[PDB]
Amino acid sequence: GPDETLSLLADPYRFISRQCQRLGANAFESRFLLKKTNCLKGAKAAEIFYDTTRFEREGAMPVAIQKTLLGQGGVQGLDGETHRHRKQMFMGLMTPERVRALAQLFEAEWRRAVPGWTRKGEIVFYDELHEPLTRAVCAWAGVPLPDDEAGNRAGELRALFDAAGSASPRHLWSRLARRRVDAWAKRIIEGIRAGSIGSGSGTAAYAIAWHRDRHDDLLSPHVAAVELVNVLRPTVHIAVYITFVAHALQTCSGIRAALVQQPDYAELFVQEVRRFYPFFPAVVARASQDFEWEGMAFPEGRQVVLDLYGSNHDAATWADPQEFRPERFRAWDEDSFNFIPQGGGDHYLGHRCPGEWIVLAIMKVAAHLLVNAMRYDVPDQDLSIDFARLPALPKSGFVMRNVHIGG
Ligand code: HEM
Repeated sequence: GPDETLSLLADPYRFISRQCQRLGANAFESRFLLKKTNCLKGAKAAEIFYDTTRFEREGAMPVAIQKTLLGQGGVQGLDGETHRHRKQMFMGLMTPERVRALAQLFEAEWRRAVPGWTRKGEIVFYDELHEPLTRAVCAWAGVPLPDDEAGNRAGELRALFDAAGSASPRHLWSRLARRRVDAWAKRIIEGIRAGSIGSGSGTAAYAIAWHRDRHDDLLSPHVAAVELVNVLRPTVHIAVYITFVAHALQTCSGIRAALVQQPDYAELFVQEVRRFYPFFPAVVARASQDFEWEGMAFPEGRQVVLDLYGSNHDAATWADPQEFRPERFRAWDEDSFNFIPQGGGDHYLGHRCPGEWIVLAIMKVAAHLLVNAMRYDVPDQDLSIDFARLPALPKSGFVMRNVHIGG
């Protein structure tokens, strides 16, 4: 077959599921770069993809994503016991108390930023979320962050994902941001180890600075920096989900009211935002041994991508995936493979996102504030999602006017 790289990049989120619908199947062979690639979709495909006797991550991730979004030497590129030991370091951060502490810090930062928004008149809501998220997570993770630096660091953390998926001086800026963010996190780690930074023992930076690997060795400072940024970066990009919360409240009738009255509704709602809206298109692995599945050949070494967006919109699983309907999660069986916006499978024994609790907690705070505390006008604007952009967003970035909170 031909190389479909251009077609994918023109439709990164929907390419796979459209070809699956066209072929009446959940898998197809294709090609991106020099690489034959099996593309998969749906709960069944997700279950094999997360079987680690048949898939590994080492070497799988395109280097372009390494030197921007992910960094080099972090948990995403690990397999086996080496992975699980490193993954444990992330999971230990995520106690209900710690998750709640970050949500509280984030609410404080949101509230502290509003006067700035009021004084502005008009704001692009999306642009405005990165700094409070940055301030919150840094303080939570034991990372010192002077007031006059916060905005710059927010910009750098943002550029790791919002500039990592573009052409022009945009990809250049993303690689530089990665270099700056890496060097910065590395000085944080070194300062903790030398005793000149007094991060608390319950904080991420502390846990990462002091982590011992399966040989009782500290992480090398660069690897520690990369793992710290694996906490800071994705937290700041909860800005994407928070923007979709405001979008849903604006475009889907009944949601605002349901959210005001019905006390149990916030949970269903945040879940449905994660299910409905695009975030990460897909995840990549490599076949670790020969096997066949559903008539498809998976030879050892075959690059394999699992469509997250398509799996979340699978009609087999959700009778009407095209609808925004929080209520659907009343019937959900908490299956770990049929609902995968932040990965599937087991958190400890695979690469499933450790940040889910944080994401949920912060999304709940957003919904609360947008609905119960913060009032704003929404002018005529293009709110349609740009599906040709990574990350996909409302084209306007969600514009707000006359924003206030103290009335
Ligand atoms: C903001 C929305 C977020 C989305 C859409 C998201 C999505 C994901 C996805 C799809 C994966 C990979 C699953 C796989 O490879 O099978 C992942 C991995 C990971 N995420 Fe999340 N994430 C989000 C926020 C977070 C947050 C808040 C953290 C906080 C620490 C986080 C930390 C990680 C880490 C460390 C990994 C690698 C885990 C491993 O390889 O075992 N991300 N993210």
